[PDB]
Amino acid sequence: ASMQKLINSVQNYAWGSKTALTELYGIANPQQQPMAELWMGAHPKSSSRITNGETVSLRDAIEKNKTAMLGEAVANRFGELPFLFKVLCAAQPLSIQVHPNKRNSEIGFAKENAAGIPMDAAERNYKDPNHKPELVFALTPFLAMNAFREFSDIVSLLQPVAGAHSAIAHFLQVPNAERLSQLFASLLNMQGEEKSRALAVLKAALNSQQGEPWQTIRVISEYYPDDSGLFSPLLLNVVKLNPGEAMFLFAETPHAYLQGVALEVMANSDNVLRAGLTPKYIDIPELVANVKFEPKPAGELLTAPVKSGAELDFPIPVDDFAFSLHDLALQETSIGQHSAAILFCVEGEAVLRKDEQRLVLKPGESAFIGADESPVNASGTGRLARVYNKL
Ligand SMILES: O=P(O)(O)OC[C@H]1O[C@](O)(CO)[C@@H](O)[C@@H]1O
Ligand SMILES: [Zn+2]
Repeated sequence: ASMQKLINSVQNYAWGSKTALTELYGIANPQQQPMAELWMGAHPKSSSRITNGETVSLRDAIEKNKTAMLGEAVANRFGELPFLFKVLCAAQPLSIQVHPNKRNSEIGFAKENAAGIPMDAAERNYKDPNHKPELVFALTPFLAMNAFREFSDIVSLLQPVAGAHSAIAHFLQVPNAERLSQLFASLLNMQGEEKSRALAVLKAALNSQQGEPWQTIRVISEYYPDDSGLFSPLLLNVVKLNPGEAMFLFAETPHAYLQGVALEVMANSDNVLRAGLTPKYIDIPELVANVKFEPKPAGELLTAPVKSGAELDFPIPVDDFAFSLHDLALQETSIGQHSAAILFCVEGEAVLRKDEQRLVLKPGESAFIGADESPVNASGTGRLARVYNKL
């Protein structure tokens, strides 16, 4: 068939919401498992499936017909579906992460390869010799951290906890990148009574400070009461995304998803260094070597989308994938691209038409459109999200 309704994987990671996908989309969860990620794509560990037919892996379907399904551009640039499209349901706060830049990704990938670390081992931090974009788009109000605050904001936030650690006093004395770097490494490396003393100072502050980011620290502390990452909302921008707002997650930049439901667009294979809010051991020298200690003003956090007719594009400084929202009307509009696409119903209801074939998508449902089947006409109400390739 021209248009293929997707059967998608739900990853039941423990931090997932037992209700979100069900409440929002009516996805069945009789056993009340936590449902953390809904995957739409062709990841080798869990490809989406299509039916027509028997059920086949989308990955297997693409592999047998790359140019026809991916399009020439993608078949030749990437040799596979270059994006993975997720619904994320964060019921608990997740780890602080840093994605290394292109150069350092090549090195760490090679280091781990030379060490003979299986690509799907838990020890594996680098799974791609490249850096690629990651886009998060809020479906419900979405709490997160992203990037270092302006130095003067950090100074103001650290004052109430100046006595927690000498590294904090050190930074306040000269609030610059070097000392911010030293502060970040010192906090992460706190041990024993040094650590517990610092956390005691922070906890006392939680009792005499109001509003954000103190409230976020309190929320996080319920899950990570003994984590040096509790200091992080004082260093990093805490953001509350309204539904329909999005952020691009740059290289070398600490970020964390704390609560809510979001769409995420990424590559299949990524590199992750942890920077707190984790029971895993962190290699601090490596983390610090891969972080860029420069402030990012809050006014620059959201990606500014571009509206053209019924289409709202979210421009991405990368060839690997593109992301747009399409407002549906009862009169058909053409949705076309020179690549494979995944269309996901955000809300309302979508009817997709290709000549004689019609395909209905209720919210939470998605379809794969092969490059050779573009365009399709969409009508209905609400909004359709599309991941594809602009090349
Ligand atoms: O899967 P993506 O696109 O890489 O997103 C996750 C992140 O991990 C990285 O691969 C690490 O370099 C980044 O490219 C990316 O920002
Ligand atoms: Zn990330």
